[PDB]
Amino acid sequence: VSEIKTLVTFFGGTGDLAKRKLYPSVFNLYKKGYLQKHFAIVGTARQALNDDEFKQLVRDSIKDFTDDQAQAEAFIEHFSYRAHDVTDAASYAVLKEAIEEAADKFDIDGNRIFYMSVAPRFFGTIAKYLKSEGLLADTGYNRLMIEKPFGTSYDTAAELQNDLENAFDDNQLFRIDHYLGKEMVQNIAALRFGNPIFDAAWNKDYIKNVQVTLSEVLGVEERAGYYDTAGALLDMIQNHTMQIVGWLAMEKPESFTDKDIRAAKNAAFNALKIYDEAEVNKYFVRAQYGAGDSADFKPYLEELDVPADSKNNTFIAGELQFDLPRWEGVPFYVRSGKRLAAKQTRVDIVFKAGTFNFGSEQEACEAVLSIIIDPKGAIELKLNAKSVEDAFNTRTIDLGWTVSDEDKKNTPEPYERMIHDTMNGDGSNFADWNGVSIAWKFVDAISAVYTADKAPLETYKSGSMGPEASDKLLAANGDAWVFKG
Amino acid sequence: VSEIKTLVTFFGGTGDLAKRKLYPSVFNLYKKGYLQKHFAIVGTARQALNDDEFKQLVRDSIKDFTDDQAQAEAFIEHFSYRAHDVTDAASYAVLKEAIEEAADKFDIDGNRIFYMSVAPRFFGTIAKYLKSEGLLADTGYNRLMIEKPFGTSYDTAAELQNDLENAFDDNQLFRIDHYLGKEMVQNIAALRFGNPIFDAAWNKDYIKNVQVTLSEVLGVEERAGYYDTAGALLDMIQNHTMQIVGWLAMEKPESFTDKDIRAAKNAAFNALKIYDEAEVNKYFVRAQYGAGDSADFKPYLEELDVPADSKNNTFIAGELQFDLPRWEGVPFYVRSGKRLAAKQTRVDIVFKAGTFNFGSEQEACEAVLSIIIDPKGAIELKLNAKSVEDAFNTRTIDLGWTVSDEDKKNTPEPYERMIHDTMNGDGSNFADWNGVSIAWKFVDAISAVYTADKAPLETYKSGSMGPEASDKLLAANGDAWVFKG
Ligand SMILES: O=P(O)(O)OC[C@H]1O[C@@H](O)[C@H](O)[C@@H](O)[C@@H]1O
Ligand SMILES: O=P(O)(O)OC[C@H]1O[C@@H](O)[C@H](O)[C@@H](O)[C@@H]1O
Ligand SMILES: [Ca+2]
Ligand SMILES: [Ca+2]
Repeated sequence: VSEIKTLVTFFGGTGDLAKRKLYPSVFNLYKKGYLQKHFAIVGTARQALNDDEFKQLVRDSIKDFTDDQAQAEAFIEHFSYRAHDVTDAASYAVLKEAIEEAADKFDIDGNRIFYMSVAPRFFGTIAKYLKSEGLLADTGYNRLMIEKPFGTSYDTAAELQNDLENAFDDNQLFRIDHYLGKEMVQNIAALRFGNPIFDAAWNKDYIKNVQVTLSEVLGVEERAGYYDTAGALLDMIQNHTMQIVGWLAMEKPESFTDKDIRAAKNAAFNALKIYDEAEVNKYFVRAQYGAGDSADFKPYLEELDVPADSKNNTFIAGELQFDLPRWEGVPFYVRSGKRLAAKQTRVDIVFKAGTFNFGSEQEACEAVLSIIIDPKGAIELKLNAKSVEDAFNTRTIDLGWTVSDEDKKNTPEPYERMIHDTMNGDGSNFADWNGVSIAWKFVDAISAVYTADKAPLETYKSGSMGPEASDKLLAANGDAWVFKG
Repeated sequence: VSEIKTLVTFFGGTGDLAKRKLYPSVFNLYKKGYLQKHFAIVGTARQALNDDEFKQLVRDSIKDFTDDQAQAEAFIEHFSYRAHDVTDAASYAVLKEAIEEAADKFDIDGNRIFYMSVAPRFFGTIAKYLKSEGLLADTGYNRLMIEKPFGTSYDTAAELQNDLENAFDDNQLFRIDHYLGKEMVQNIAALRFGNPIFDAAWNKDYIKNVQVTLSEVLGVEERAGYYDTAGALLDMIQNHTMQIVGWLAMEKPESFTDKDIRAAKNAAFNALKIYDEAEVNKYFVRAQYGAGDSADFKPYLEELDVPADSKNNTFIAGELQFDLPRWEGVPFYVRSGKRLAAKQTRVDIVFKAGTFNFGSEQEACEAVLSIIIDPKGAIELKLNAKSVEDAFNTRTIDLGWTVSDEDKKNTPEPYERMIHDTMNGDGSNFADWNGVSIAWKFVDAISAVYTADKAPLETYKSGSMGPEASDKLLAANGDAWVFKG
């Protein structure tokens, strides 16, 4: 294929994410013939390590991904390490050395990507010294990959944006969101724009409501310390859920270039309504899991590191409103929580019921287009047909499709897609500042209420699909969650 | 259920159709609790038979449909026979007797259905004497069920219509067409009108072309004598194919009453264009099967009773044009032939390809909605999605649905539907005069050409899906048959 000439620097190169997801993803791009001669990977962290010692760390990361050892050993020759304190300007000179040493050794003309798998407080500092200490390439491109999370509130997000803006341009900033890097999610645009019958129907005159579901069957497990302060609201809703909503709510672009794609998404984001105390209580529902029917499924308050008086949300559900001609009055429902009935990430477009009177007892019901993203990709379409009865009557049938095994292990995991796309300069599957600022303003209004506790905290049994309020929320507009479990 | 009080008279009550399809169908309506006390079945034909002897004929017809013998014996008590010459006015008095004897015995107030399973030349005569010899009920309803065929040309059809019009009103005349009585065919209206996304797309701005396919894998087998003069044109195209096209081409009705349904269909029929010699050659293709790759699959000219110089068509394919705003320029392709690749009766709505440029190598292709009627009902929908590749690209996926076993043997066979519908006065699944006259005018223009041999007779190997001209026909408008075999 066309060789990808690039140099990647991994900050936090000894961390678990680097070992478990980053290196294997890079290794695959080598296996697929993208990365060949002209490429180098410089790892960096606070721990001391020999170039010999680092290579073994990488050798371990890809052990399970290795078929031909000679192939692995060849890939590993492109790796170098350097111990480094990110808060020390003088220490960056050592890092610049390793980077330029690599650029010479493999003959790479610029094209540098800086990945930051470090704690969120080091983001601004690092970005600053890459520019001032001369690490940015004078030729080719310079791109920065910012890990999750990009702020914890609009204010902190804006600060980060400002710090980063001091060394890079917005189009060089690649904010990570693994959900946006999921193959099935990228099908949304193809299904809509690729088929006129759906394209011309993606509006208020055809849709009754839209549903986004990021259901998890796991509890807090071990990340309770950090989670208790974030909750489902900032952990799944603010980031993953809002960005999926962006692909669904967006206007029709003028082209499929990332520039127009974002213009189309931002048009919708700029129309999203921000709620006040009263609206939050009416449109949103927060809850936390209690014990299920199994003693093994203990309540949230009994999890390790969780404070006994915690009013944190392990589940969130609510209605979104877009003040756009296209979505005038159409409800966008979203939900995400832990200890639910099943692991599932899906989108459900509920079309309006037809008004053609068939004279029958059972008249036409609402059609549904479902796009299952996790655990396994699948596309279903519920349509109205005739019942197998004597007197003419209608019923709903489900047409379905599921990814083949050929499709499955041939599909690129999110981290590979993101790294690959950054190397190609394609920001199509990445969130931009405008999208992130709006999502933060949306979530902040809600959090303020919760923080002040001017809204109730519901409860639900571990194993259900949420509290009953979640159902009542939709019933008010005459709707119901498609996925029941 | 609500009891159906009716009296049915079967002309040709000793024939094969009566034994194989008519009586079992009636028996089912008894089994389903529709026919109870107030109903009688008077058989009639030219052969002499005791009421005892006739009952055994019926006892045989339903043998394979009998579970509880006591149930069968109870059904059989409603049957009576009378030998009768249909060309003898004086003989009708004997028939009137049996009918009134039955009306008294089971207490039936009129509601008479007269079924004619006799040779087409007796149709007019019979109808005449039912009125003049006083067999029509003075109360309730009087309906006549005319078997296939209703004429062999427009002229002969019109004559039949005139003769029948002398004793009945058009709405009392139920013309038989078992294809229109097929469960899946009746789904067409539900899929279209029942789902707005399809309803608003059933026009020229969305559809590229429509395909109707009545494929048969059998050859002439034994009915070669009658077939050699009819061909696929009058055997499958004129009747079955045109009526399925009627459900597809029809306008949106003002209600689902049979009156409006027909008004909607007739609106399309009245717009169907009739071809001249030149147009027939361009838009239609006729052919007859030769030997396949198997010696066992002998050519048409080697079939029993087929003349060695026969220029008869065992296969027909062509393009239909409707001069209606709704279908302006949209081609309706139809095909039917013997000795083809597989037994199949389906409809394929080919939607236009989208023009949204994805920047990809493979741009959006045309979506397809397929409704499989025979051998087993199924609904498929080909949509555009994203390919499992690295660079963004589209591909076509097939979403499918198939009738369950629960649905299958629970579904009413065509003859049961037709008889039942006639008892209910529902002409929705029946062709009317306007539809039949147009189909005849359409086919006559074509036959005139063939009869004069001013068009070529193609050939095809037994087992293919037709001659190559069939493909070229669609290629001209940039189309292709969806079903390949
Ligand atoms: O479906 P996936 O990719 O496992 O995503 C779920 C995970 O998404 C991550 O973003 C959250 O931090 C985790 O808490 C969560 O479990
Ligand atoms: O699909 P079906 O109902 O068997 O229909 C096919 C038959 O239809 C009948 O109308 C024709 O006279 C037969 O020649 C033909 O074989
Ligand atoms: Ca409301
Ligand atoms: Ca043409």
